Amino acid sequence: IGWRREGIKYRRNELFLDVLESVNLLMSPQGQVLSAHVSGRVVMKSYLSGMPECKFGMNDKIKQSIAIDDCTFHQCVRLSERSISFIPPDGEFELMRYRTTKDIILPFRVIPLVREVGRTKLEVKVVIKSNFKPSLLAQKIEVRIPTPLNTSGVQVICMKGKAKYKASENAIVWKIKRMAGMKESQISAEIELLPTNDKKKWARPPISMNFEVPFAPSGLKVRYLKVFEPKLNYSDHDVIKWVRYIGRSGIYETRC
Amino acid sequence: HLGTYGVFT
Repeated sequence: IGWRREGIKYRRNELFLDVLESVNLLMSPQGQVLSAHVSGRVVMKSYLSGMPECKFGMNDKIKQSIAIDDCTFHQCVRLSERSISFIPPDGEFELMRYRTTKDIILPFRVIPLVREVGRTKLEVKVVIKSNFKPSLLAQKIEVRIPTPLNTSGVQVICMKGKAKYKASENAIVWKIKRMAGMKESQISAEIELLPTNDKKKWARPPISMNFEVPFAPSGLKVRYLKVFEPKLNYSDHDVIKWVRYIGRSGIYETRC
Repeated sequence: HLGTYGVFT
């Protein structure tokens, strides 16, 4: 086996899995999801004794059960429910890579509201809502609200987080360190406008977010990682096993 | 913390 040498021993047989997903979304002003998908990989870190034969199972019949549009594996994987089998390399490696479009969890919903006030002001309210177990925290949230090019200034109020108006980037940026499942937050801004060429209207680009969440928005869950080394005297239960999910936004736009 | 490991199994 050219990916794993032959005499590895560890007193503490222990492995680590990372399910890394990036969630993507294009949503219309009327709440319809125009397009959405998730890309993910599973990375494993293993410090197991021998040349063990592991079995990776997750929620894929296709409660909990998810549908994978496609995916590729690491050579060590023996192709042929029917689950994934391999003798992994030692250390850290990319077990599989996958894609997904159905029954995806959109961790965040964004609700924009905008009010034209004569020719001087825009009034904008934006609400974000977290869609997930309240026991879970999202971290590193940013909402990004574009302003027209004739903005002379911006005032905003927001009871959670901080938001700076950023002229170079032509956007209001709201940042929240942590926020829990099933909650709501909002921001209000008033945008003061220079005069402009009446004729060319403003093309409102989407409001966009960045966030990181501790679960796989594809819904994928790890169920088991069975280890078997037949020559040596450690069994599956001897193995300490950890798993952790890091879901993050890719592109996540909402049109107003 | 996001990025924290959970035991399973």
